[PDB]
Amino acid sequence: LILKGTKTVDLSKDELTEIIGQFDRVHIDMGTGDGRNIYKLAINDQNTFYIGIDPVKENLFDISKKIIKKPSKGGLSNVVFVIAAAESMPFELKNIADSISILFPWGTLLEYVIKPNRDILSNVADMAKKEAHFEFVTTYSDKAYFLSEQYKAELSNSGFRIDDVKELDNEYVKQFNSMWAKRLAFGRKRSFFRVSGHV
Ligand SMILES: Nc1ncnc2c1ncn2[C@@H]1O[C@H](CSCC[C@H](N)C(=O)O)[C@@H](O)[C@H]1O
Repeated sequence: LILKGTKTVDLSKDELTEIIGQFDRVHIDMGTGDGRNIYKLAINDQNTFYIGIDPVKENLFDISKKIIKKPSKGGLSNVVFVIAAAESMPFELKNIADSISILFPWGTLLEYVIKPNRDILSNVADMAKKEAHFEFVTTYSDKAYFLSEQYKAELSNSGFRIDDVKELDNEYVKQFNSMWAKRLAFGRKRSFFRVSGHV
């Protein structure tokens, strides 16, 4: 299931593969939210195909309608929004992504990343190519935990090899365009943590 404007339609594996062809890279943003973050990445890189995934279609209507417009009016040819959850395991997305991100997750998705939930993270890893770079950026309250051997080993069992943990600040988050990220950036001082590496 993908969005075309405000309408949900089906995109097949063959149709997807065809679109991917005009691009050298594929990036997946899981729990993409309002689509503004992915919109900004896409407008800045026309040789990557961006796939934003979120179970809430309603919050994607604005940007989904925007990417459908003609290029002169803000349309884009390198973005698709898939309506699905981290639990969903859509077969079409298996072994497709050069990179995968989970940015500022909340609700169930946050706990899956933080706990972590090994099975769910495995579903996310299954969407990545052998190469695959990953990036999880989290915050809760407003580094030692993510650097721990236990967390490292649990991610490794899910297919994620941590190469770096970095503590980031509000200023860093100000770069993102989602309304959620802006709230996080503009509010109280908060610690943000990026756990990145390869699949
Ligand atoms: N189990 C799950 N699978 C996929 N997405 C989920 C999820 N649980 C929550 N989410 C999504 O995660 C989002 C958290 S808020 C938006 C975060 C977004 N990446 C941003 O930076 O703006 C919500 O849109 C929510 O629908």
